[PDB]
Amino acid sequence: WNVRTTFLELDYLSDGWITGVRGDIVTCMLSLGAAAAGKSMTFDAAFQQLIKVLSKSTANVVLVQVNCPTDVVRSIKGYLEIDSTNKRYRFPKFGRDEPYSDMDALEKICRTAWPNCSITWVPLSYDLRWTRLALLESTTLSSASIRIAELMYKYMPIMRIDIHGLPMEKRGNFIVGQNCSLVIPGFNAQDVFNCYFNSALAFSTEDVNAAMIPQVSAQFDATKGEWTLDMVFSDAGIYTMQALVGSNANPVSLGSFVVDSPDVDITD
Amino acid sequence: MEVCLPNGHQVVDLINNAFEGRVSIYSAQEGWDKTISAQPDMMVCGGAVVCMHCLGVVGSLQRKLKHLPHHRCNQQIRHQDYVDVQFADRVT
Amino acid sequence: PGGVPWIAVGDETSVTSPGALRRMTSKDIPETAIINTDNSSGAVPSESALVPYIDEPLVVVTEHAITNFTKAEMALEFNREFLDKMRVLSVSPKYSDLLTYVDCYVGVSARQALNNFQKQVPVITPTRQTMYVDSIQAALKALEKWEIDLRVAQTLLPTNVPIGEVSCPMQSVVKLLDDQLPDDSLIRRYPKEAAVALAKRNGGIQWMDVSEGTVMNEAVNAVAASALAPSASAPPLEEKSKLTEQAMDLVTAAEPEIIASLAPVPAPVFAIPPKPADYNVRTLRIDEATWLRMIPKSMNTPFQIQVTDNTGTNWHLNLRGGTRVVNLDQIAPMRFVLDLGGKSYKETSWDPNGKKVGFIVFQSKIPFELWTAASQIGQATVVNYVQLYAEDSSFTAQSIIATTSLAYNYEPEQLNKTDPEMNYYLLATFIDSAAITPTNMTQPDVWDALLTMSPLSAGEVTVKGAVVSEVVPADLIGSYTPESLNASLPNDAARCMIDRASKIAEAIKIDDDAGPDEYSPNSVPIQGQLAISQLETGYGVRIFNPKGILSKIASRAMQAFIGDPSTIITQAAPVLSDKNNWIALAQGVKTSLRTKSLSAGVKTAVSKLSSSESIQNWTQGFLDKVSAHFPAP
Amino acid sequence: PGGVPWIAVGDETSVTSPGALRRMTSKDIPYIDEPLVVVTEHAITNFTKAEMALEFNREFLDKMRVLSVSPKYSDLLTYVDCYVGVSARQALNNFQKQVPVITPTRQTMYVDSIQAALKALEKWEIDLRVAQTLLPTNVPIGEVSCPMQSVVKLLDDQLPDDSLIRRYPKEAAVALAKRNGGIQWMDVSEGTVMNEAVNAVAASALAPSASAPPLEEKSKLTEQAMDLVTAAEPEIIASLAPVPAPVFAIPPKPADYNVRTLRIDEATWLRMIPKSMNTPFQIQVTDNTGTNWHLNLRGGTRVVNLDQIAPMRFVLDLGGKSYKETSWDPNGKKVGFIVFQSKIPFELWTAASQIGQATVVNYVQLYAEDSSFTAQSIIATTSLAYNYEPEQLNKTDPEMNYYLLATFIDSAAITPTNMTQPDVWDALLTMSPLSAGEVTVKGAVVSEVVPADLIGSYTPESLNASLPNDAARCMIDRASKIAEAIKIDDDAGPDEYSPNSVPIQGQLAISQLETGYGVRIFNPKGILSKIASRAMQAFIGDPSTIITQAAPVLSDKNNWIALAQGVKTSLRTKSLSAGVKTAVSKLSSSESIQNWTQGFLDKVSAHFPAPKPDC
Amino acid sequence: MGNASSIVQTINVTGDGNVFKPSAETSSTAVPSLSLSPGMLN
Amino acid sequence: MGNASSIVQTINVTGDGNVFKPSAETSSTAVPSLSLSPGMLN
Repeated sequence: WNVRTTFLELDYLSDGWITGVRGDIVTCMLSLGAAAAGKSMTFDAAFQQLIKVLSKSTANVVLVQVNCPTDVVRSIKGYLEIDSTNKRYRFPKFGRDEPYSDMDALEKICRTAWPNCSITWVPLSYDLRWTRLALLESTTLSSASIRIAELMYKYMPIMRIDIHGLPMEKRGNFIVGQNCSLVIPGFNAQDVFNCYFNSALAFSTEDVNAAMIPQVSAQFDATKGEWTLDMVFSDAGIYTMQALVGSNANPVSLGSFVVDSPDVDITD
Repeated sequence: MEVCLPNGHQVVDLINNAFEGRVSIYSAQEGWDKTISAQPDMMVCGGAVVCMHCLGVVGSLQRKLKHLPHHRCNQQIRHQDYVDVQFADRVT
Repeated sequence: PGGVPWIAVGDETSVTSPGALRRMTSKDIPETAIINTDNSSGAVPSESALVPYIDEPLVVVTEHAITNFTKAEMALEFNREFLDKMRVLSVSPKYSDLLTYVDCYVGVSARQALNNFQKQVPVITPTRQTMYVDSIQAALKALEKWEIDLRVAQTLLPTNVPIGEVSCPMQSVVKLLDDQLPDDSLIRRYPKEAAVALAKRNGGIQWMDVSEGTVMNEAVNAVAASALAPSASAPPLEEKSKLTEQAMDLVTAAEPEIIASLAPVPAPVFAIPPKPADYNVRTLRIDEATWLRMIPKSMNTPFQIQVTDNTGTNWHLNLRGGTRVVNLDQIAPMRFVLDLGGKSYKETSWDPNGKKVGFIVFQSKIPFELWTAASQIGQATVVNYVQLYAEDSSFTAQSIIATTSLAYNYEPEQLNKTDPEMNYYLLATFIDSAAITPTNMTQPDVWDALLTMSPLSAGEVTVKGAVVSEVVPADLIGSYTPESLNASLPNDAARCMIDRASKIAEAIKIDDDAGPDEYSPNSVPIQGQLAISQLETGYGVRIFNPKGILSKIASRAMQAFIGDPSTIITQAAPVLSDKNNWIALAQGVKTSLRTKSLSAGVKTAVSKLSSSESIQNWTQGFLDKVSAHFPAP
Repeated sequence: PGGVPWIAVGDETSVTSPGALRRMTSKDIPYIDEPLVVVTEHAITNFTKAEMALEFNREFLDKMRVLSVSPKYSDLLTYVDCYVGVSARQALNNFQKQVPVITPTRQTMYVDSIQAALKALEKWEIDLRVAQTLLPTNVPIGEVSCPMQSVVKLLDDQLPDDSLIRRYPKEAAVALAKRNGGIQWMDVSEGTVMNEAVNAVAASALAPSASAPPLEEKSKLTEQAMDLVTAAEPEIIASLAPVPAPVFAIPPKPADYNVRTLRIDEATWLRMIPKSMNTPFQIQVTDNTGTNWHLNLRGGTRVVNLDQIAPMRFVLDLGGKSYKETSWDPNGKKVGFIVFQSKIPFELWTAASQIGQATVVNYVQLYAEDSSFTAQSIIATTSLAYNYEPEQLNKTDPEMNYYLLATFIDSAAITPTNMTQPDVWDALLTMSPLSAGEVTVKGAVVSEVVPADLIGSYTPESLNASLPNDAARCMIDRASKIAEAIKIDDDAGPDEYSPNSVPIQGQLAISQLETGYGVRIFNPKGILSKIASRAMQAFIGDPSTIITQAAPVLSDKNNWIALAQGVKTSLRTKSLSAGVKTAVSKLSSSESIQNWTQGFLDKVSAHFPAPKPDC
Repeated sequence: MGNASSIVQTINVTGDGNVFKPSAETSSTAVPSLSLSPGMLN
Repeated sequence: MGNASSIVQTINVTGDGNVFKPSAETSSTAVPSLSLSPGMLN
C-alpha cells in the first residue's frame, strides 16, 4: 500500500485499546446488531458500551447503522418481522435474529455523553444516487427490489453524530396534524432558518406566510436568546434544518427530525 | 506552550489553605490583590500557579508573573466548577 | 561468496533442477585430502599407518578470512629471531598454500547454488583449517614471556612523543636499561634479537652497520603511524573516528525513538535493570506515599491479637492508634529489607534488649482503618522475626539497637487473589510469647527504621505506586513534583526514563564542546520550536523575543539538561517541561551525529595541540636528564 | 570507487575544466528517468551474507510456500565504463572501467524483500534457538557425547506445546545440522554419516587450542581496553598548560551536605554573622504574590553565598530533626527559602536597614509525628527546591552581594524568646549542577584549569567540602577509566613487576640520581620495583589517590605523566597475547566445565533410556 | 522433535546411527551480526 | 538553505518549483567514521 493501511485483530467493544488509535471519522455499519445478539445483550447496553469506548477516542463524526424504527411499527411480510413485546427484529431470508430499541433512549445516551452534539438521521429514502454504485459495476437492478430496500431502510437508519455541534430541543408530539415545537439557542435577532423535505424547500423564516406547511410561526426571546418555532405538519418523513447567519453565503447545518404518521387502528 | 495537571498533595494544600482564608487569587483587572471581588484567572495551589480556565499548572512561585502566560488551553472549565473554593475563601 | 561447493550428480552438463546437484567432497577433488598436504610444518605424521584415509567435506573460504589469517601470521613474523633461537616453526605457514581453486557451484542450499556458477573459488577442509589455526596458536603460545619482557623494555622509558621529535645518545639509554632492567628478563640473555625486534617495531631506533655504515629507518608499520600521527593543526584521524563511533553507539543504545513515543509502549520493552531504594516509612507523609495505610489517629482503645507462623508457634502483639501498614497489592514482586540500627525504642516500662521484631502479613476484606477488637483481623501469619541486642550509645544515659537485616520476599503469583474484595497488608512490630501490656509498650510499630526495597522483576512498571501494563513516554514529561519522586517505588517509569535519557546526555557531552551561552547544533532544535510556539495563538498575553534571546534560552535549556538529566520529569521546569522540546531534541540528536564528516571542535583542537607540545617539552627534559646522568664514553 | 558516474558533455577535457561533465541517468544505458549510484564492494559482500542468512532455512521456506526464488544481489548491478566520483573535479581526475551501478528504486525493493522474509521467519528462528538452548549443545573445550535417541526423547518431553518443531521435525533436524556440525544425521539409503555444517571458519576462530585461549577473545579484550583509554583522553589530563573548562568538564553528579555541622574555615562558600552580636531582630519580607511573612535573624545565622557559584539546584530535606523547644511546636509551622541581595556585607548586618531586597522564593508546611524516643516528635520528609540561575538576576553592577537563607516563616511576628534556633540549616542538603561546561576550584569558578597542578593538593577535609562541579571530581572520573583499562589488561599479583608499573620505576630511579636539597639516599633496582608495584596497586584500588595530599608516590607530577603515557605505549604494542596465569586458569576452568557437561549428559542418558540393541 | 512415518524416507529422526557429539572445534553460529556502518557503505 | 539573497541564473533558492520531501528511505548521511585500527592497516 501507498498510505497508512492498518488491520487489527481484536474486538472493538472491549476496553484498553481506544487510547492509541488515530482517527477522526468513525464508521460502523451492519455490525452492531449481530455483535449485540452474539453476546446476548439488549441493544441499549450495546449502544452504551460502544459510546463508552468511543468517548475516549479523538473522533469528530460518528456514523453508526442502528436498529430503531423511524415510523410506526409494521411488519414486511417475508423480509422482516417485528416483535414488539420482546423487542426483536427477525430476518427470515437469512434465518437471523437481532434486538432493537427506540429513538428516545439512543438520543438520551448520546446527549449524556456529548452535551453539545448534533444528531442527524441520514435520509436515504426517495433518493436514487446510490444506484451509481450498482449500474456502473455491471449489476442489474429492478424497481420492486428497490422499494423493498427503501421499506427496510425505514427501520434501519444511519445515525450520524457530530461531536461539536449545535444543540436544539424538541417539545411537542411530532405527529402528522399535531403541534410540534423547536427551541434553538445560540442565535441573534437577524438570523434565518429554512427546512428541507426531500430536496425541496418546505418552509423558511424570511417569508413565513409563503411556506408549504399547514402552519408555521417563529418567535425570538432576547433574555434567553432563543428561537421558538411552532409547526403543524402534514406529511410524515425526515426533515432537515439549516440556518443562515448574518450575510454569509455558506449556511451552517443543524440536525434533523422525524415526523410520524397517525395511528393505524381500524375497526368495523 | 503545553501544560500538565497538578498533583494530589497540591490540591490538598489548596483546600487546607482555602478553608483558612489565605488563598492568593489573580484577576486581570485587579492584579494580585484580593480586596475587590472579581473572576479569578490564576490560583496558587501547593507551591504552583495554575490557570483557572483549564486547571493546568502554568508556573511556579520561583518566578514572578505579570499576567497569564501564553499557553495552550482547552477552556473546558466554567465558573460553576470552582466557585465553592472562592465562596469558602471570601466567607472565611 | 561463501557456503559450500556443489557438483553435478553426473549429468551431461545439463542441470535444470536442484535435484541434480550433490555436495562436493574430497573424493571429487583429491588434492584437498589429508595425504596431499605439503606438510612443511611437520605436523602430519610421515608413518603411513597413522595417517587416516576418509572422506571429508569442503567449505568455501572468503576474502575476509584470507586477509585476517594472513595478518595473523605476520603477527608471528614480528619475532622471527627468537623463534629461530628456539628452533620453532622454521618455515612460515603460508595460508595461501592450503586452499584449492575449483570451478563449481557455490551456495548454502541447492536451490540457490543451482542458479550461481562460479569460477576459481578457493575451498578447504575443516581438518586443514584446524591444523593451520593450531600451528599459529602454538607459535603464539611459545612467546608469552618474551613478549612481556619486550614490552617492559619498551615502556621503561618513553619511546613515543605525542608530537615533534626528541633525541638522546643511545649509549645513555643502554646504560640506563642495563642498570634498571630485571635480572629475570630474557633481554639480558639475548640482546641482539631484542635490538632487531625493537628496531622493527619502532622507527625511532636505528642500528648502525659495522660492515658498511648505513643507518636507516627499518620499521614495517609506517602507514598505521601516519594514520595515528597528528598534523600541526588538527588531531589524529583515528581518534576522531573512534570518538564519533562511540557517541553513535551510545545514541543507538539509548533508543531515541522509545523515549519519544506518542502512543502506548508495553512495560517489558520500556524497562531496564533497576536499582534498590531506601526509605523511612514512619517519616513519609501518607498523602504523598499512595502505597501506605494508617489506622485513624486519636483512637483511645488499644487492642491485642495472637498469630501463628508456619511452625505453629503462637505469638502475641498489639495494634494501637497510629499503626501503619503497606498495601501488598498492585505493586509487582518486591524484596524488603529492614534495619533498625541506631534507634532506641527505650522506655522506663519496656526495654528492647532480648525482645523480638517480626514481619506479619494480614489478609482481610475490611480496610485497615476500620480495625478494632481483633475480630476484623482475618487470616494472618508471621513470616519472619529476629532478636535484638542493645549497646551503649553516644548520648549519655541512653542505649541503641544493634544492626539487623530482617528480610521478606513478596511474590504476587503464589497468593490466591481469588476475591478482588480481599486486601493484603504487611507490618513490622514487636512480638513475644507473653502478652504485651498496652501500658508498658506504647510505640505503634517499629517502622522507624531504614527500609530497602529491591524489585524482583524486570518486566513490571508502576506509576505513582500502582502497576500499569503500558506507558506513553511523551506523557511523563513535566508531571512529577519533587515530593512525588522521593516516594515512588524502585520500579517506577520515571527512573527508567531518566536512566535512558542519561545516555543521550552523555553522547551530547562527548560530541559537543560549547561554553556558556554559545549556540551548538544540538541546541537549535529547541530554538525552532520556541519561535514557532511563540508565534501561535493560545490563551493569555503573547511575548515576542528576537533571535538572540531565543538562542540564549535554548542554550541554557540544553546545559540544564546535560548537568541534571532528571529535569525532563520534574514538574514546572522552565523550558524542558514541554514535550515538543524533548521530542525535537531527541530526534535531532541522531541527525546531528550522523552528518559529521571526520571533524571536531575548534576549542578541543587548539587545547589538544597546546597540551601535546607541552608534553614533548617535558619528555625532552627527561631525556636530557637521562643523557646527563649516564655519560657516554 | 564511490559517489556517482558522470559523462563528458564535450570533447575538451582536462584535470580542472569548467563544465565538461553531466550526471548519468537511465537513458544512457542502452519515460521515467532516475539517477545512478556506484556500488562499492563492502555493500556487495555484506548483502550477500545477509541473503545466505535467509538461505539457512530453505526447507522450511519451501514447506510454507514462500520465497521461491532467491534475491541474488549481483543481478541488480549494471557494469559500465565512466568517470566516477562524488564531485566533478574528482570525476575529471578519475576514469575506471566496469564499475557497477544501480538505481534507488531497485535497492529499496531488494532490501524490502529481504526484510519481508526475515519478518516471516521470526517464530521459526526463536523456536530453533529454544531447541538449541534447552540442553547443553556447546562445550568450551574438548568433546562430549550422548546418544541421540535419548536427546530426541527429552526434546519431545519438554518442548512447548505450540513449538513449530513439533509440526516440522525433519526440517528442524536439517536446520540444526546446518547450524551445528556436532548434530549429524545418518543417510539411510547408503548408511553414511558426516559433518554437514556450512560454518567452519568462525568455528576455528572461536575454538581454544590445546594450551592457549581463543584468538577472538584476546582481540576483543585488547580492542575494549584501547577504546576505554582513548575515551579517557590521556593528553588532556596530562597537560602542563591551561585547558578551557568546557573541554575538561564531564557530566556531574549530586552531592549531599550538612550545613550546620560544617566548619567555616574549610568551606569557603558560607557566611555566618559573628556570635558576639548577642541581640536578635525581626524583618518582614514580601514574596512574588504580595504575601507578607515575618522571620527573625540573630547571631550564628549561616547563609550560602551565591556569587562565585555556577548555576546550581538545591533540594533540602529536614526529615528526622526535632526542632521542638519549650515554647515552640514544629507541627503546623512553615519553613522557607529567602534570597537576599544587598550592598552591605553580611557580617556587618545589625538592623533591618541592611537586609536589602528580599524575597521568599519557596516555602512549605511542616508536619510532625511521634518518633522512636519517648515523648519526642520528628518532622516528616520535605523537598524544598531552589534553582540558582545567575543570568536571571542583575549581575551588571559589581557591588551587589547575594545570599541564601533557609528558616522559619509565619504570617504573624515571631517572638524572639519563643524560638532561639538560628535557622534550619541542620538538615540534609542535595546540590546538583545545572551547567556542565563550568568548573570551580575549592569553591570558586575558574575560567581554565591546569590538570598537572590539581594532583597532590587536596587535604581530605578540603575534598569533602568541594562543590559538585569541582575540577577534582572531573579528574577522578577521567582517571577511573584508565584504571579500569589497566585492570582489564593486567593480572599481576602482589609485588610482581608488570609493563604497566615500570614507567614509575624509571622516573624514581632518575629522580633518585638527581641532586636536590635534603639528605641523599640510594636504593637498588629491586626496591624501586617493589615501590612502583605498590604505587600502581594503590592507584588501581583507589583512583582518588593522585589528588590526595602527601601520597606516597602518586602525589608527584612526573610519575603521573609517565604512567599516563606508559598506558598508551604499552597497549599499542601487543600481538594477540594474554597473561600466563590467565591462560592456565582459563584452561583449567574450561576443562572443569567440560566435565560437568559430560556428567549432565550421562544423567540425561540414564533417564529417558534408549532402546536396547536389537540383535 | 517428534515421531512420524513415511513409506519412503531419507533420514530417521527417531532411528539409529545418528550422531550427537558437541565439540569445541565445531561450535555453532549462524549470522549474529553484520557491519553496515554509514561511513563504510556509500 | 541559503537565505536573505536570491540568484536565478542557475539555481533560484527563493523560486518556484523546488521540492522539500523528507523521507525515511532517502535519509541523510556523510562520512562519520572509518576503519583506521592499527592491526588492519599495516
